[PDB]
Amino acid sequence: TTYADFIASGRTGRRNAI
Amino acid sequence: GHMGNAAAAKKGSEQESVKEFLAKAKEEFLKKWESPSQNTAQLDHFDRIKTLGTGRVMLVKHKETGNHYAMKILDKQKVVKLKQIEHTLNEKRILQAVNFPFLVKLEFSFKDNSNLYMVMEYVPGGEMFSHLRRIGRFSEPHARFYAAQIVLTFEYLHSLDLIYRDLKPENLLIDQQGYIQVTDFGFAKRVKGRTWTLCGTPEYLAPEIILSKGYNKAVDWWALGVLIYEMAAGYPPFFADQPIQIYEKIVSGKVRFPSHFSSDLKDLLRNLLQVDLTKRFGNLKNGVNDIKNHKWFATTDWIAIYQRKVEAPFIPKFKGPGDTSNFDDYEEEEIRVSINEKCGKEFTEF
Ligand SMILES: O=S(=O)(c1cccc2cnccc12)N1CCCNCC1
Repeated sequence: TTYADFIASGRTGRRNAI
Repeated sequence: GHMGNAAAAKKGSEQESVKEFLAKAKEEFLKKWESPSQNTAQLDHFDRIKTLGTGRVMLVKHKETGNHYAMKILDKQKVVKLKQIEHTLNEKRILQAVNFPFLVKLEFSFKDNSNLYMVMEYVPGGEMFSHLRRIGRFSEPHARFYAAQIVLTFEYLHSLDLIYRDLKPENLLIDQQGYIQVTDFGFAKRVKGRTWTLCGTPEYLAPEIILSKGYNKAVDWWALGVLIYEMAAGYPPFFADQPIQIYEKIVSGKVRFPSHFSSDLKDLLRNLLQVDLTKRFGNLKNGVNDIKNHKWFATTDWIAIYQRKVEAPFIPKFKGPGDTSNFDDYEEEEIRVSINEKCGKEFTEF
């Protein structure tokens, strides 16, 4: 599922600016 | 037509009242923009309590009044190393000039030999990010309550020729009444036409920020689309393992929606997450009204939101003043003030 892909992406925590 | 005479007359009057309000708001802002406030306190007026986030923001307590505040501490030498001088001075200048119920209020500011200090009201409910990740996703009425406050805030900021460029749940706090507070202006810029800076967070970047072409205030309306999507789905519309892969998806613009999204919501999001700037809501002849008048916002009373007379869907638990239980914990580095003044010339205006 899309959610599982999100979990697998590793970008589920706080995101830094570039 | 969609509106009879009565509803048509009412909407037209409301939209003229917005213009009247923004004209006065801009005159007020420009007065403080031209003549800013400085050095309205000093360090030993506060006891440092706990780090709220990471420079670094700390819960402090005013010794005289006992009031609690959130004090942002910037290391002057670090800001120079990161080429952040202009960003820091501009953030303070913006925060001392704006005034809106959903924008964090700067109560004091000052500097010493090593550091710059911005002392803001304490927003005790923690980040939206925390509550979103905690309950997974917001129901559409819940998401809309927050979204309406962002729409009004961007309408206000854009009238002052300010582009925000830093929207995301990590940068939105919840206050004791359940309303939103916007805090981070390190990436905001006052600019009337186009600008070019590559800045922001990958998931939230508009296509035209990624690509070399110039861009304008409409990037904020793209970012609102991303925020509303993430609030209602629990994850953002474009993600991947690495930012480069995220950008590729953003520029393609092929967006897919969870099956529980309403048709109204999908229609709004397709018009906000629109790669074609000639078609993106918030960028057309009708401006913000295309958003505010969209069916997904039909139940939204914009005045009542502004007046904070709508009951919030979530009220943070507050176990008393100075309670930080809605924030994560961070390691506590002691604040060190040098014998010698650092980078004095660069930070004269603070
Ligand atoms: O929560 S903060 O430390 C914070 C900042 C400014 C004012 C604040 C007021 N109250 C609590 C926390 C506050 N924060 C810093 C990192 C960026 N994301 C959210 C803002």
